Amino acid sequence: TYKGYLIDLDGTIYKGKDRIPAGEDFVKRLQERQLPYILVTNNTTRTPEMVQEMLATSFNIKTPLETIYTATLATIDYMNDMKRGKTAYVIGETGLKKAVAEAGYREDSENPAYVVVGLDTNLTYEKLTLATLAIQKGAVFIGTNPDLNIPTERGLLPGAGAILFLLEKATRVKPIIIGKPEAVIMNKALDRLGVKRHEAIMVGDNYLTDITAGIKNDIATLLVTTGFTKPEEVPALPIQPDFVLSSLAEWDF
Amino acid sequence: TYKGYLIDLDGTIYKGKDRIPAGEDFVKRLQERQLPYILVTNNTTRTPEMVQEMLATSFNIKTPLETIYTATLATIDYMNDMKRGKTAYVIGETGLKKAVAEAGYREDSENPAYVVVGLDTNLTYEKLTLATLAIQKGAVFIGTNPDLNIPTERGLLPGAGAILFLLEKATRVKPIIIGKPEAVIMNKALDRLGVKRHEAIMVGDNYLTDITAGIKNDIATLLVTTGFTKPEEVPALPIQPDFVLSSLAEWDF
Amino acid sequence: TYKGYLIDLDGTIYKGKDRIPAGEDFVKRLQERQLPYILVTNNTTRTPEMVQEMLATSFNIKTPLETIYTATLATIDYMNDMKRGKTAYVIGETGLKKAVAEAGYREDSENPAYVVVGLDTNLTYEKLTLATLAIQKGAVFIGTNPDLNIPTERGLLPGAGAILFLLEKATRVKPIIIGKPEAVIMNKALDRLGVKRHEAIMVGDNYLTDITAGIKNDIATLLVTTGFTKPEEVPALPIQPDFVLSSLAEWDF
Amino acid sequence: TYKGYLIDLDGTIYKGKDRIPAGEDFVKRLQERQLPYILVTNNTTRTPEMVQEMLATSFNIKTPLETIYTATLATIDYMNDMKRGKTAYVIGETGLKKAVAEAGYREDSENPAYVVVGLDTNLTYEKLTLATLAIQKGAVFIGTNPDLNIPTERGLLPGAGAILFLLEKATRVKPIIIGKPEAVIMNKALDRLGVKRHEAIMVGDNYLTDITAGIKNDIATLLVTTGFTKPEEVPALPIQPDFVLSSLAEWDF
Repeated sequence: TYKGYLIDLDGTIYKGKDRIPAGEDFVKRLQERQLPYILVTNNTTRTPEMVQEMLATSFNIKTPLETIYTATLATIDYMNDMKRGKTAYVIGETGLKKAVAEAGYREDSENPAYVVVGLDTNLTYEKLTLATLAIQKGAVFIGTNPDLNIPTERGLLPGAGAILFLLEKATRVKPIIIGKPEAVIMNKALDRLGVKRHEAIMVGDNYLTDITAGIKNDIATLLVTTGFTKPEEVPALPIQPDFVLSSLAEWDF
Repeated sequence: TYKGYLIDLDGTIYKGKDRIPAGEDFVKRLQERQLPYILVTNNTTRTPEMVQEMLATSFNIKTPLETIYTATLATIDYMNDMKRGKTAYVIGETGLKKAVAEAGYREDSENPAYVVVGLDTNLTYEKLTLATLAIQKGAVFIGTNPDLNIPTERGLLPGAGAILFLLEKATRVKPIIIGKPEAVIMNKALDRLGVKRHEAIMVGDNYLTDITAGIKNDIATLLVTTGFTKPEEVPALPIQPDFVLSSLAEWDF
Repeated sequence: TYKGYLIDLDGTIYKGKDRIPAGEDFVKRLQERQLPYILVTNNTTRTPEMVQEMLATSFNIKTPLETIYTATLATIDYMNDMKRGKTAYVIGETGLKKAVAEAGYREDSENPAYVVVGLDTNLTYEKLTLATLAIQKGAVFIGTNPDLNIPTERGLLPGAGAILFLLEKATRVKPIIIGKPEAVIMNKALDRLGVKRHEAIMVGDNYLTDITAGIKNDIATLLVTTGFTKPEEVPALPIQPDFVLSSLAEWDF
Repeated sequence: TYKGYLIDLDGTIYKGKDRIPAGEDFVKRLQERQLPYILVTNNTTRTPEMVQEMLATSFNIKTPLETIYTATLATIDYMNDMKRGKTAYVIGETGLKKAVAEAGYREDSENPAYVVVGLDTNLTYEKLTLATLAIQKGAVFIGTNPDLNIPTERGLLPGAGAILFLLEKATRVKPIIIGKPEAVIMNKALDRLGVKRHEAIMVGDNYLTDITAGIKNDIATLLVTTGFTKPEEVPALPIQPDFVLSSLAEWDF
């Protein structure tokens, strides 16, 4: 019997601008059984509030603010835990840069204690240079998420992970990456879930980001053939998830 | 105030055949304060009993059997957690192969549910072939530890990580690695420690295996300039440990 | 107008134990026009003589011994060119070890000037250890071919490239690799061809080993959908070969 | 007896704004013996003319324009050799973009036949996106040089190779890289040199870019402890160059 649920957002409880009624129902059912759950996303542009509002406004999902855990939150928690200088140079969208500054880390492009990098659609050589120099001086190099690509209406564009690799190559230092499928975001989400590791299960549509997040961190997994990972691709997966479903509606608590 | 201690064995509380009185004293002091602690090692050849006996016989350290957590134990716990077939093909020393079989996984070189690989000083092409074929058929590919080398009286020889890479290249599947600095061994050790993540601290002499284990998994770190990582090398480290000491004797609980 | 032809053996002018009449005819046609050509193979087990005999006995192809250029020959030529000690430690089949010794490099497992590695179906940890130690001491690390796998009647087994990666990881030194698609074998084959680079063309069935060999080394390419690379896979290739044919019979000199 | 000389520019015959009289003399001596030589640089910002003028104006070196071979020239030669569409999307300084357009490849950011990438100190996400999309559609992905860093008065900044890796990760296609130490620039430089491979020798100050260029491509090497690779670092080199000198003045033709 699973006591807690970790759930991916986009691709699982909705897809793009389109919704997935089974997904919305899944959350409602969880709320009805009063089963704890946390929505985990690698998105670093929208704040928890924005995410909460989007869910209620566009997908009939009304969930407490505390159930929304993003890579931005995980990154700040990690920064607070490691406790090094209260300065950071951040590469990313305005939202991420704002969240970090408001969390107490003022922007310092010269000798920051931390260099945090997420997707920045306004990336410039100068920003990369600033980060490279700071990392070389000893700043703690952190990546918000490893995704090599970001799927947009325009196509498969460069993701945070691609930018991170550029910096890794230029500085020779491997960034500590927070988001799925890495350990930190999963550990913290698990912590908020308030359940023991073997009592939780990660629910998602993306094999590489969600299911691997489970397998790699010793957490049970439920893969829904909706979203990214197509149903025909499952037989070829290197490691089968613990459960595979075509719709969350098939899940029985 | 740190409430629990994760501690590396070789290089920290002793070195090679030589001992480190400060290290032995560190454990004794922990025992006196009744502070929980777990000795974590990536070694897969000696059983917990063997390790316990070695400590008492050669280094005046008498510690309960439950305080000794190895990569072998972590690997078996993981195998038990994932719960797939009770079969496995194992590459490693007789000790590792025995522990896995006795844990309930009979050797099956044809269609094992798991393929477990650790250091095997008797590695042969045939064993690699057996593992490769099994992995290709869908077996869950697990590595006991990532170390690229194993330091012996003969010199820096090929470690489990080097063998793992051969297999990764041959099968195109990345192994889930259990030992330090990866998540699973640290999560389980933390679990046995019985303390919250932010209340623990990882103590070691090796920056890459012990300190990185802390940083990567959001656990405080204490680096002792004894062992592997020389004291002159510390200024150049990409991420400074939370604490650096020349001797464990300098530590004040 | 192409003046010289570099041609892959297995998969192009024959496949496995099965033959390809169009392939055999291709060579015969070349001989008739008196167009220079060199057969290039990454195989390190059969000597040029063995290869020559196999061609005549099993595939009606009678070609001069000098038209057969293997990775073994290329490797020895390279060793002779670099001119370092006349000693080498070799990992591979008896044929390769013999060819190197007969080329003037006596086996020295302690301080060889060169460490040469090709596929060895009798690979052992001891041999890997011998190679690792020798490389660490400064021996020039050479790989006969990069192939990650070797297709056998038993299936896709570990190739020379997989063994090479194990050593690369264990020693931290990248091996200089001779065979296709690397530069050395192509440069030397081109040299024996007696034609200028832009006047030659590489003919093969394997995109990764033969066509990439051309593209990477600025040599025209002719891909035959026979062998390894299936015809449906061609549209997805990252770089299209200069020419694509379903049969060599379609080629017009 | 060496009949031809391939020589690195910066770090060898001068360093930064500072000059190296021994270097300048080396070229003059070559000119006196009428020994053929080609100056090879991975720099893609200055045209051959600019390079020629700089040498004469700032370092008393007057050399024919044809003796200056850059990665830009090598890249264009390669593009002309492969002969695919006369369109290309280029990421780099204005100089590189201009040279490619003037070589007959008009800028097409939608469906270019080639996507060429060199260092661009004005890199933007949009340019990376344009390149990523084009590569995905089948454009031939070319990198001017592999250098992970570019040393500037500001420090060790991101080089062309770092940008190339971002793109490789985002598209999953490995770029064919032209500059040192890869094969194409060396083959073409050798061609202009007008000598046989074993009769030439690569002279440089950088082990990774110049000496490796020799070793990897079977060309003799002369390492001058001036520039990048410090003299104390030589004993630890994985492969010793054929010759090591503290000053070019020590060289005897």
